[PDB]
Amino acid sequence: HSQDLENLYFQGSMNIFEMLRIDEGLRLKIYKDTEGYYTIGIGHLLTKSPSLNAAKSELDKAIGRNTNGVITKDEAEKLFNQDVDAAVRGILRNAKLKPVYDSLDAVRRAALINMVFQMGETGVAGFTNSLRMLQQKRWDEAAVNLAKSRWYNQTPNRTKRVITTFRTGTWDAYKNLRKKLEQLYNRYKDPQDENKIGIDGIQQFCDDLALDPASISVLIIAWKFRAATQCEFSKQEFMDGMTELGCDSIEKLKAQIPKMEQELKEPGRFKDFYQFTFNFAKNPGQKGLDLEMAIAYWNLVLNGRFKFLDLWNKFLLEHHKRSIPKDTWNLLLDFSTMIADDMSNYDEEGAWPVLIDDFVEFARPQ
Ligand SMILES: C[C@@H](O)O[C@H]1CN(Cc2ccccc2)CC[C@@H]1NC(=O)Nc1cccc(C(F)(F)F)c1
Repeated sequence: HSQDLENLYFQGSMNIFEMLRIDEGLRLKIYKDTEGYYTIGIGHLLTKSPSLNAAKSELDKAIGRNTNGVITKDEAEKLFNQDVDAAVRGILRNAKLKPVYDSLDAVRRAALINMVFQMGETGVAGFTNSLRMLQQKRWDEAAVNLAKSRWYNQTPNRTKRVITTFRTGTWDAYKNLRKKLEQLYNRYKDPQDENKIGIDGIQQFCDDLALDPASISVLIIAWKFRAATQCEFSKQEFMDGMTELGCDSIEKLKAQIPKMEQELKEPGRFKDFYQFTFNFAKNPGQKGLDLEMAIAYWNLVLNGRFKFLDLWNKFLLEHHKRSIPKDTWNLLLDFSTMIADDMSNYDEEGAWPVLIDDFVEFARPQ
């Protein structure tokens, strides 16, 4: 089969896919990109349809099996290699890029392809002088010139690695990045399970970031790392998150935290964070969230936002209810958003959870 990765075994193990895995990141489950479109792998758009089922159909078609929206790294590489072939075809039809591309060795061609993936042909073609320097093998001068650009300002850590690749014609920047992340991960990993960071390592990570593990900032970090569960931090989560956040050190991650916090002010992002909290907090083996844990996280995330939070605590402390289902968790935010200061506009026919109907009856008097 034409796309089999065995057909590439004569290449080096480092390649354009591994390069973009470091610079852009790899996602193995369907997700919505910036513009809200279903995507997988390394930036592989599946469809503009709002239908997840449509996206899954395209994915199942491309992979040759029932993926249910989840793929392996090798499958992502096959999709990516198709995308690279198309990008190279475009480069080769581009009168300004073709001569540069043709002149470069394989490693530096990967650096040029990386640029095209990030900014498109027009963007890359605008680097007239730097492209000429590359064609003339004036590597140090090209590197100096590229570092002066807006590209460098937009993504300095990625751009520095791509520039190093042009300067040296080696994969050194990527080997170094990988080692730095491995060595940092190793500071936190569970000594009995190299696949995750346990409670002790999470505490150490918080200590290194000078944050209280019970702070909202630490939950915000977990949200940005798309962490599955509060009780562990997987190697994959750690690597994907450091990649997505453009950080290869604790100092860089620390500097990123206020930027993460600011995102909560953008449209829909607090809701996304609030909904994330339920799955993160709950025991993986349970469908619902134990009431006591729900109360603790509600107090962390809603204090100062939900004007009836103290009354909600009073109500629940009387309650028996063992646990909270996802829909009830989600709808409390909607309730908080719509409710009048005196609860006078509650719609009992709005199909709110019974828990919220009961709360309104309890609270109105107070
Ligand atoms: C594991 C221990 O050191 O700290 C915890 C105490 N918890 C305190 C708390 C309980 C209930 C409500 C609010 C706060 C919050 C979760 C917190 N655990 C936690 O942050 N886990 C975590 C899991 C994956 C990823 C990350 C993160 F990326 F580092 F943020 C953290």
